[PDB]
Amino acid sequence: PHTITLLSFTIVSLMYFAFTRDDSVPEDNIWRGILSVIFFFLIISVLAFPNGPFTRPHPALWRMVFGLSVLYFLFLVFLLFLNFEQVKSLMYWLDPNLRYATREADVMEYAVNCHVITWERIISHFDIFAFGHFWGWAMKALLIRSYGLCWTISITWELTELFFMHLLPNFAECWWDQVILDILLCNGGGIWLGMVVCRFLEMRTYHWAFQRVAGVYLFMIIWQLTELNTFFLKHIFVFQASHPLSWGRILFIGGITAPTVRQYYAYLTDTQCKRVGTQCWVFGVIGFLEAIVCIKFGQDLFSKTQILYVVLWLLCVAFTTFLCLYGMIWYAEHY
Amino acid sequence: PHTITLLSFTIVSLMYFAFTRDDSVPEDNIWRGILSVIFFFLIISVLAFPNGPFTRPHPALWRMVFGLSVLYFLFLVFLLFLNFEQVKSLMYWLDPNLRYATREADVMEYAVNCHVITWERIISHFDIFAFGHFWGWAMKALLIRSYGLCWTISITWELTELFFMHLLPNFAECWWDQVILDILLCNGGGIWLGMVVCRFLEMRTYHWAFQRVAGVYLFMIIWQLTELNTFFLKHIFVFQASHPLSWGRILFIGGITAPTVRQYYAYLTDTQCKRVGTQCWVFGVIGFLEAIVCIKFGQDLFSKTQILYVVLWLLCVAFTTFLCLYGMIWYAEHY
Ligand SMILES: [Ca+2]
Ligand SMILES: [Ca+2]
Repeated sequence: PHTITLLSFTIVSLMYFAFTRDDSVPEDNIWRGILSVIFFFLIISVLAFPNGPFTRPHPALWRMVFGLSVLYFLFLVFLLFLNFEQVKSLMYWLDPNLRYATREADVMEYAVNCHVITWERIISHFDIFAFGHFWGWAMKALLIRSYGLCWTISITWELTELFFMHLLPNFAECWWDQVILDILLCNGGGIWLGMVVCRFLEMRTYHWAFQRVAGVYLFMIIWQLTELNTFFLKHIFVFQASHPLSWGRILFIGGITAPTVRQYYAYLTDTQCKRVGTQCWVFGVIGFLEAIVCIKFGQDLFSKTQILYVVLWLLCVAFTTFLCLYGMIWYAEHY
Repeated sequence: PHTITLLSFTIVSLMYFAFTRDDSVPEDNIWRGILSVIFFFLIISVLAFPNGPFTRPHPALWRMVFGLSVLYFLFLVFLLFLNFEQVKSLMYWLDPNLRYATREADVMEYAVNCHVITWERIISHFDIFAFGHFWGWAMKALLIRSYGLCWTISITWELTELFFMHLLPNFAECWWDQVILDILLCNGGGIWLGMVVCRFLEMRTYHWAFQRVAGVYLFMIIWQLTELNTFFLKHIFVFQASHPLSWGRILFIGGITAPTVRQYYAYLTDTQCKRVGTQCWVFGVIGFLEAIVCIKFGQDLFSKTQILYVVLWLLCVAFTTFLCLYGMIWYAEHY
């Protein structure tokens, strides 16, 4: 009796908490209502939603994940209709402290004269972005499960930062920062650790090696767009990278992406079951809607964009993806 | 390409309507956002939700129905947390005209001296409730598909009105009204027409003829509770039986009940597939939550209720259900 026990105990707890508590404070009432709606939507998701491609930890968890994905998609569909003032008011209601917050890029100097080696600057890098790079790349290596594709994405993200450096003037990094730290160390160790963990724990290791020439390219484009919507949202709706919104969205996207990459790999070379399911389309639409919301609400960064780089980073990502695919095919063929 | 065409055209229409329109009026923005969230939730429902027991008209329609059911269930879960002032404010926002509306039972006289036969009163019955009885019972005969069970419910509803006459003093009807019109004509013709339609259109005809002694009783209890929540809601949150809320909820409940009765009949005597699915549990929880919301927000009708009738109409419904079951079993056995 799964549904019988799951939809009769929670209902009793719901009616108990509804009757026993007070109802004077209106905003607290609205917050409790939102929390209960989210909880019961997760329950309905566990009850009636497709299982998905993963069944190891629990088949029910990847139904709560689909429910969260649908909730975020509908939240973006809603947020697409408000104006800037209403979205800012909603942000202030979520956290009042966001009322007093300045952009990390409005008043700050990046890519300063970079020849110095004094320890005053080097040790002050592990604050936020180094932790983010390292452990986020461990998570991404768990999602991707490859040394080739992970390193390709790590190399492509630096090109993306370089090309989109005229909109958000914080992607500007010292040349001895991108190549040394962000690539060789801060991400290299992260990929190494993520793959060592993926091998220790009994997981698989995808290969990605026709239709793959364009499939992997579309995958790379969606990946870069989703990794860029983070900074777009952080810059349009002002807040910091430490506010719970930023890393909350990061962890949520990692969770939603864990089954999406598997479904896309299944639709890719398996010579078997294909026609990628719903979760992949929902994730693609989530990425597209985040991009659309950024383009709509910002309208000031993209006012000064250049179409000489938006259509050139595409070609650079395409060349990087083709070279990575050929290198992986050669490594698999000769070894 | 079902999802490919369904989730790429609607997204383009969404972004077009979002960018092209204005955003000055805040309440209109919130209303458009709610409408778009409902529409895209119906799309997600068509994409990923179980088919159900019906497949004749279209298997997708009974996914939009499940989506609407989940939406109403979550709406009740939310409404359970607000206070009376917030619910009344939400009602006023849905329709401002509800600000000036009086109860049809606060100032009105029912069950007056009933011996007169002058045509002044007889012809003035087909206003709202006669139409409701007749065509609602056509719909109920389409949902139930039986002369025995439909007549049993039609006879049990008069007992329910008689027993719950001390809370809402509008159930009081002339004895020559209930027996003659509401039973023999206003519902009799409705059941006859509904069954003639169910035979004309190529449908089935359930039988309902152990575990059925209690199953049909629970079905009858849920049916009466759902038919009574209508008047409870109409009396607690003041409005009329002609306001779009009343008949909108009636049609919605009919739609949600169309597959629920089939799933319950399947779990009942078929000697085959059993373990009634999710839709039946969702409908039962919807009925229970409507009852709980009425009990919470009213708290004035039920303050003067009598536990000598709430535990007696149960026994009367049980006796009526047992007698109907025995009569149907005898009619099937000897004929
Ligand atoms: Ca970098
Ligand atoms: Ca009646």
